Amino acid sequence: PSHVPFLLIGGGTAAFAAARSIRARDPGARVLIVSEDPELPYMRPPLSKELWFSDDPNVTKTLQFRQWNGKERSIYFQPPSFYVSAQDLPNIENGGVAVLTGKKVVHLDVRGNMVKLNDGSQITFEKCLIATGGTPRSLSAIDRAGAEVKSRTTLFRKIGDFRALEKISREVKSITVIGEGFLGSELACALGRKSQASGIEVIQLFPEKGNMGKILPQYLSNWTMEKVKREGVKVMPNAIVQSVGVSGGRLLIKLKDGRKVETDHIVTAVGLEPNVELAKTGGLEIDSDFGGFRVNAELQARSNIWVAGDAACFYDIKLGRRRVEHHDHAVVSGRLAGENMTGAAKPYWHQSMFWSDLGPDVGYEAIGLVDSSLPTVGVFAKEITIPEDYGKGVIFYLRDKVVVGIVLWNVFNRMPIARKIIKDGEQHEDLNEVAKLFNIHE
Amino acid sequence: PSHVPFLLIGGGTAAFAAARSIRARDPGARVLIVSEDPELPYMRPPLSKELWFSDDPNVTKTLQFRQWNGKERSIYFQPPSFYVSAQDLPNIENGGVAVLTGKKVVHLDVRGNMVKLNDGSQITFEKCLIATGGTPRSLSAIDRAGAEVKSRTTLFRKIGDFRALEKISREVKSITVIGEGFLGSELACALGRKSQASGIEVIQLFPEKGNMGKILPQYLSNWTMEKVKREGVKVMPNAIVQSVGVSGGRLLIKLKDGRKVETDHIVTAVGLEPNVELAKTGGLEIDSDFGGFRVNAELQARSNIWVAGDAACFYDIKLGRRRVEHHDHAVVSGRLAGENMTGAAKPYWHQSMFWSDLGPDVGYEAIGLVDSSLPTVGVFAKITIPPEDYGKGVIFYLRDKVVVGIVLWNVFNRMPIARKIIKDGEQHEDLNEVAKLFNIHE
Ligand SMILES: Cc1cc2nc3c(=O)[nH]c(=O)nc-3n(C[C@H](O)[C@H](O)[C@H](O)COP(=O)(O)OP(=O)(O)OC[C@H]3O[C@@H](n4cnc5c(N)ncnc54)[C@H](O)[C@@H]3O)c2cc1C
Ligand SMILES: Cc1cc2nc3c(=O)[nH]c(=O)nc-3n(C[C@H](O)[C@H](O)[C@H](O)COP(=O)(O)OP(=O)(O)OC[C@H]3O[C@@H](n4cnc5c(N)ncnc54)[C@H](O)[C@@H]3O)c2cc1C
Ligand SMILES: NC(=O)c1ccc[n+]([C@@H]2O[C@H](COP(=O)([O-])OP(=O)(O)OC[C@H]3O[C@@H](n4cnc5c(N)ncnc54)[C@H](O)[C@@H]3O)[C@@H](O)[C@H]2O)c1
Ligand SMILES: NC(=O)c1ccc[n+]([C@@H]2O[C@H](COP(=O)([O-])OP(=O)(O)OC[C@H]3O[C@@H](n4cnc5c(N)ncnc54)[C@H](O)[C@@H]3O)[C@@H](O)[C@H]2O)c1
Repeated sequence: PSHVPFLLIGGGTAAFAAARSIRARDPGARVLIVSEDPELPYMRPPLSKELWFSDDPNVTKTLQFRQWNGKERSIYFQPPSFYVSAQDLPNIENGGVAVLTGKKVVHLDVRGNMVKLNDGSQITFEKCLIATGGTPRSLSAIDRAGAEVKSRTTLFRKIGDFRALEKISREVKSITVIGEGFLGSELACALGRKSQASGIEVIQLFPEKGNMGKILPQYLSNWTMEKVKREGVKVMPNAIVQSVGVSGGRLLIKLKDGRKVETDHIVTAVGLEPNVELAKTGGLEIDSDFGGFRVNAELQARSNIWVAGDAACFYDIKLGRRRVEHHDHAVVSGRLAGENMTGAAKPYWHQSMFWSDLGPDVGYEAIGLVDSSLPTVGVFAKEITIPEDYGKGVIFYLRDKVVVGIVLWNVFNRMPIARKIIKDGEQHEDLNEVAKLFNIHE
Repeated sequence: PSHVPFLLIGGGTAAFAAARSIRARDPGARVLIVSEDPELPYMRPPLSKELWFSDDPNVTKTLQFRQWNGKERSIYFQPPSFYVSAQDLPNIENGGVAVLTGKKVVHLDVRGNMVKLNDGSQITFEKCLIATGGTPRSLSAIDRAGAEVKSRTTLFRKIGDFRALEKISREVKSITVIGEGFLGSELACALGRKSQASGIEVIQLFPEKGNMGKILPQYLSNWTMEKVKREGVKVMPNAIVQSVGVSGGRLLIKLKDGRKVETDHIVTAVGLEPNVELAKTGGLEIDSDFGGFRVNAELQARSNIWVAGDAACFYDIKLGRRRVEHHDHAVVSGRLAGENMTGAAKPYWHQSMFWSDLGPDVGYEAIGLVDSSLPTVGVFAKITIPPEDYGKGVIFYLRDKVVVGIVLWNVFNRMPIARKIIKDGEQHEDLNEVAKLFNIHE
């Protein structure tokens, strides 16, 4: 591989999305992906959920799962057979898509329209997408302790990290998870379900007051916390860790609080650092407020260079500048980039979204500026709230008395409406009136 | 309904620059400018100084000037005869450039690739440049007093504002200028030279401690202040104006400390608000840190939309994100945009610059990050190293012990060198050594 028309950087969700899009816009286009992950492109959400819930003892080899619709499919976006090899790519008639596993792009000659790989080799391109996502944070209290401790502490983002943990599930008494994040919460709840069978101890802790405390209003944060617990976790909020050593071949955690806890294995879901290493070498701007590559509303950075997924900080003409670490986003932005690389010139209009599930009694969808820092208004059946019990409802997020963000709590398929509301952006006088549009079944 | 290939918005310096550039890159291109000023495109720095120094009582009609090498020319970038009419433009063989005077562009349909004028009419375009510069600030203490006072208070940035003032020069005792910086000082010194003939009073005041105190180190700010004075101006630093009323048909100004001053006419040079009114309607981002339209290093905002001059906040790959209100910049950025509209894809590399002249004993050039807030090092003729008197030298501006900005104080033609230094951006160990590269002596 020496020169390719369409180069995508990163073997991830956004990259695939873009590639499918490009191919549809110019059939017989020639798209090369470049993944440092030696794994072919695959979706992540199952790792935190579906794979765990599976009734199959081959699950962790097949990596198939069963869908919300009921049907069964693989986490790979495609079987190896759809893709082609790099050697074949410039030659195979009517184009194709190559993925090139386990090579990192390490330098970006923007002006030369070219890149150097970690193996020294060089590819010149016509249009390029950066889709490098991010890489999870380590905790600095883990960074400080020695490899007698990091031997039994993992991070979670890839299949490797899953299989490893799924195994560790069937090998210890106690697994301790840190973070109020979706990942921390989503995982704890995966293990609470193993706890019901394997009788294993599961503990989530985090220095904040409740689960998802950063995206949900503090009341709902709590309610949720309870639901997690019941799912089967010992949830310890306000856990500002001190340090971690060993106590007879068993990890021990001290905290300013003064309490302390023994366990076997740790997982840290404490955010994600976007992968921006290519910026310096390319002469590309970073958004210092939000992190990640700075791009415009069309996801463009420079004449031939676009950015997408968790790596991309973009102007949302509607909601303003932001950056989004979520699946559906990475798909949208990917698809979008792909259009714009084929001359679409479309800005980010169709909004993206996300979901989470924490035991069967918490499943929600959401969209736009979802942030507990902002003033919210929750509306349920049977900083303001209307109609003890919050099992089903909808929550609004406001800037200047306009709905900038919506959460649909245990309400499903009503996304299209939420979209229309966010989009119209009226200054709704009566939110109770709006809430009826989401047939809450009050 | 009508349509032009290359549309430029604003009848200014940047717009012209771009148009000349475009025409050279695609001869027989068809470029339409759109000025809300009814005046054809013209350069401004003469109003500040060259036209006042002229030995002619027709000066203010011809608008010719005879500087700064000795040759004679007009402030219009060119004679009406080079440009063409709009009607002719789509038809005239081998293109041409039309200016369309006294129409404002008031709406921007980015997606539709079109604009509405204030007269309701509509132009669709293929590529567009925004070149709207800015509009000078009023003082809020003037805003509060009534049209008795505002009748005799101007702020000036256009020929209209010059002719008016040049007249007022030969009609009163006292003219009071307010503004610590460029235009403030540059005007005061125009009037000190009339003071030597017309025997008129001239007074500059401003709440800061010295002239140009924001771009020069505070010692040199002072030294400069003195030089102004001798030019013939009563300089009152720390003015801190309180309010303005009349005292027997003569304007009177009170100040926080307690002091007060009578005068006939006021001019306010207190900064410039960039013209961004098209952003909301177009869905274009504003840089809130620096002000103005946010663009990338290629001056591009969206697929077919570029920005330039004082309006444009851009990524300088070398020096970072910034925005610049200066002539040579507006020319560069204009030229550059024009290249990128014809597919150049060049980022902002060749640095831009500026100069100022405050009486014959202060004439300087400068480049890059010139800002007294930053640490500086001055080096003069025989931190600071003068081998009391600062008549000739060079001043360095530092971030992380790298030269990010340079001022050449009474040193001429040595710009190319300064460029090389800024550009190489070494961590120069001995600045005295660097200072020799500019032959301070002779
Ligand atoms: C366990 C889990 C559960 C999740 N659940 C949800 C959910 O329920 N809902 C939701 O909305 N979102 C969820 N997400 C988030 C979603 O998976 C991400 O937003 C998405 O994967 C990001 O895709 P991307 O293409 O931007 O980056 P990534 O998926 O990170 O792909 C980037 C790829 O590029 C590689 N790469 C990095 N640098 C280079 C380089 N220089 N050269 C070549 N390759 C490079 C990376 O190693 C990686 O292989 C979840 C994520 C995880 C991990
Ligand atoms: C008196 C004076 C002296 C100066 N001296 C110096 C100097 O000595 N050295 C130096 O480096 N710099 C100097 N400058 C700065 C320099 O002249 C300006 O920075 C430069 O002219 C800006 O060019 P521009 O093309 O960005 O905008 P402008 O020259 O402001 O041109 C834009 C114009 O286009 C029109 N316009 C605005 N909005 C719209 C719209 N919506 N639709 C249609 N038309 C519109 C308006 O007439 C507007 O003023 C001086 C400026 C002035 C005023
Ligand atoms: N959409 C989903 O349902 C879903 C599910 C799983 C993962 N993900 C994504 O995968 C990525 C990894 O997930 P994550 O859990 O890191 O998301 P997250 O970003 O919610 O992580 C938890 C949050 O805790 C904060 N934090 C920082 N330091 C901390 C500390 N020392 N202790 C406790 N909290 C700290 C971080 O701001 C972080 O945002 C994220 O981008 C997330 O968006 C999404
Ligand atoms: N290169 C040149 O020599 C030259 C000459 C003429 C004009 N210009 C450009 O045209 C514009 C006009 O010049 P200018 O002197 O007005 O700009 P300027 O910003 O240099 O001068 C005004 C300064 O006064 C201060 N100020 C702001 N608001 C104030 C207030 N309410 N009260 C008191 N002080 C206040 C600020 O420091 C501001 O920078 C500028 O953008 C300038 O860069 C440049």
